Amino acid sequence: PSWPQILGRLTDNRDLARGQAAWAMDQIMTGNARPAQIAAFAVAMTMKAPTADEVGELAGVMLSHAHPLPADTVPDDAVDVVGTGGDGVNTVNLSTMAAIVVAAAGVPVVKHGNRAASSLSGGADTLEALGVRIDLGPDLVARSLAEVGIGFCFAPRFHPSYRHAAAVRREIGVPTVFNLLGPLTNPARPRAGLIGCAFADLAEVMAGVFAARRSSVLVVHGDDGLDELTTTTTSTIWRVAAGSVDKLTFDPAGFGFARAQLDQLAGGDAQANAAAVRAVLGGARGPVRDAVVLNAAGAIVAHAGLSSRAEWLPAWEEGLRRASAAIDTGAAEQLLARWVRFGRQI
Amino acid sequence: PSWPQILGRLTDNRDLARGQAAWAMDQIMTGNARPAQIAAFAVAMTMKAPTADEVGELAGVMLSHAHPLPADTVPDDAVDVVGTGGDGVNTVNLSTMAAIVVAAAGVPVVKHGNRAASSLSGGADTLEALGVRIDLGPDLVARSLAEVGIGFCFAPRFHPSYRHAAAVRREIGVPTVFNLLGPLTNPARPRAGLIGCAFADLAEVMAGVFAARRSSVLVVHGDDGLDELTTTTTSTIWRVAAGSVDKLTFDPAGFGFARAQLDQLAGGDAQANAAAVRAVLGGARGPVRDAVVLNAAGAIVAHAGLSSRAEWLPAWEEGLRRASAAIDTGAAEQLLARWVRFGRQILE
Ligand SMILES: O=P(O)(O)OC[C@H]1O[C@H](OP(=O)(O)OP(=O)(O)O)[C@H](O)[C@@H]1O
Ligand SMILES: O=P(O)(O)OC[C@H]1O[C@H](OP(=O)(O)OP(=O)(O)O)[C@H](O)[C@@H]1O
Ligand SMILES: COc1ccc(C(=O)CC(=O)C(F)(F)F)cc1
Ligand SMILES: COc1ccc(C(=O)CC(=O)C(F)(F)F)cc1
Ligand SMILES: [Mg+2]
Ligand SMILES: [Mg+2]
Ligand SMILES: [Mg+2]
Ligand SMILES: [Mg+2]
Repeated sequence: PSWPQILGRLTDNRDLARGQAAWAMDQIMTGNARPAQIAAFAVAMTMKAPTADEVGELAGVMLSHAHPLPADTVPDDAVDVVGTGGDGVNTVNLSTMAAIVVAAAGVPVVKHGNRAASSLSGGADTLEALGVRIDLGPDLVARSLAEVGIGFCFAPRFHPSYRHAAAVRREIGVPTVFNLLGPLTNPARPRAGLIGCAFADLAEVMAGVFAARRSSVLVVHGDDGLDELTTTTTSTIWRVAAGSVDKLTFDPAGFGFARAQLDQLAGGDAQANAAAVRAVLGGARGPVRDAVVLNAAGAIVAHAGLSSRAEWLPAWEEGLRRASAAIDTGAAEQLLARWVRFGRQI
Repeated sequence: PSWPQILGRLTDNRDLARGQAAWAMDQIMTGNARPAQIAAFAVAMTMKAPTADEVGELAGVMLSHAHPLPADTVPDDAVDVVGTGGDGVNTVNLSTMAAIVVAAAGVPVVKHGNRAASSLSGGADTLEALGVRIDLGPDLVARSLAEVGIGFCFAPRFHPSYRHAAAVRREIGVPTVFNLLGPLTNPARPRAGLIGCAFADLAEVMAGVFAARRSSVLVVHGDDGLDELTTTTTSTIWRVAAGSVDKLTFDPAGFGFARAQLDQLAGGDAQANAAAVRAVLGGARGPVRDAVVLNAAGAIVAHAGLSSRAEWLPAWEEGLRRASAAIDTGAAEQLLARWVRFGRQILE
């Protein structure tokens, strides 16, 4: 294997041979690729159209270099709630808010997240502005999870060897195959998740990667472009369980949700998005609560897919009830306060 | 204009807006593009599939940073004989040999060239092995052209500001749109040329670049992969004249050339390729001479097209006779000797 062979195959629009993506990703993670090579590869793979097998190789090699959490500190039913970002739409931090509501509903949450890449405020930025400790290592993440029912893996802390790819990603700006990797490389490896994909074409690919794992996942793409379950129109959901994928069109109007407009979900800077978290957790009704409740239910539905005691619709109805109740009973607000407390208590 | 905007347009499979390729190239030439940006751009522009307008912006910006030759030192009717390289075939240096023969036939040649990127021996490497000085600046290329009838612009000498692009090219290894730029960027700007393209899909784009310039050019791709007119089979010629392009299949059998095989055109290291130049110019008959003659004729035809009007077949017959005579009179062998002599005079 070599760069000329691999890049030549991609620029020729051919799928890679098994092991080539892994070789490439290992060169990148070991600091052995020149920046030009990283970029050539990220771009060529994007334009060829990565397959699930290739992305699984990239994510899998990327995980082999991640700091793991300690043994037996992640419950087998932990859920993640996270997206690719890059939806260009600059919303309030839907995934982050859903994650808190889900945790407050009794579901263990280990969230992967990062600073904003192109928006004004990303999940980690908002959390930080809320006073949640984002900079914790493996041991303290595990303690957060055990003591608060929620943990945050700050991607730059857990994936230090990814620094070369991350710098190239930043230098080129254009979204690539690398943009898929964050959501696929949660260092705690939870088995469930609600995973948002901004890129209509690549969500099936992400589902394919989850399919090869023992996962229960909803890969979601709003039909308006959100890497979240949207309230402005239908969403496409790739349901992943038992090694297979069930693609479906999801309409929240079936659950009595009013259609929103994108600008009603718009956010601002970190302090502004932190303010929107406090509003929603405090009971404020309206389009943002609706989106949060919708996505939190999505996460609960994925969790339920693990110990599969329920069908699609009933699971949605119970997820929605649990997500609403976690807010209305103050449980989400209480859980955030406890999370901040835990962080201040070292 | 930004990288995110330009790269995002390309990854979306869209042709660029006018001026965007020029912005990227200026970033590249001024030292302002990061290696990662250069490579992303090269690759994205390649996989999207460049247009002549885009490659023309790239080349025009590149030319603007190049060292020019001093004024009124390049003849109105100079020709170039050069290809993209990258045919992966490792032949004897066909362009270099044809350039010598063309000049010996009385056509001023200002040749753009470079070392091997992928071959064992490039044009420049072989010229060096023959004792030709490849490292001259504008003033001396210009003198060489006046006194010998041929001059050689060593790409690295004339395009110093391309060093970031060139380092990226070497690092990534795979052909991109950058591989088209050398031939489109001769710093003497001859208005005619026989330009070889190893990439069948990009030959048309090179042709359209020359057409916008109103150059008289044959852009050629041997149907066997050669960035030269071939003797093993037919060639595709994009004929550039009066600002328009014609695609043609060309068959040398129609002039009485017999089908050669590729390994008959095989070369080796600089010294072996130098020995093959010497053999051809000494009059040795055979497969290498046939290909040198065919290619020299092609450039002579391109050169004749600098005016109007004539047509095709007679111009080829005349080109072929002219190229044959240049050798058999001893003129091509003598020209290389003068060229070598001129280089040796520099020291004084
Ligand atoms: O700047 P962007 O590329 O458009 O992405 C914005 C955020 O979305 C992703 O995380 P996450 O899904 O956790 O954030 P969320 O809470 O805002 O949904 C990503 O890690 C960013 O934090
Ligand atoms: O290493 P490669 O990518 O295969 O390219 C071989 C040669 O072709 C180009 O020049 P030119 O057409 O003058 O050389 P030639 O005399 O060998 O044809 C290039 O500048 C190299 O000298
Ligand atoms: C300083 O070194 C680093 C800087 C940034 C990052 C990331 O940004 C990780 C990331 O996106 C992931 F996809 F989630 F893993 C990692 C290391
Ligand atoms: C060290 O500085 C340099 C080294 C190499 C080169 C080239 O290689 C030029 C080239 O191909 C061109 F496209 F014809 F211009 C340029 C500058
Ligand atoms: Mg999100
Ligand atoms: Mg979002
Ligand atoms: Mg050549
Ligand atoms: Mg050649």
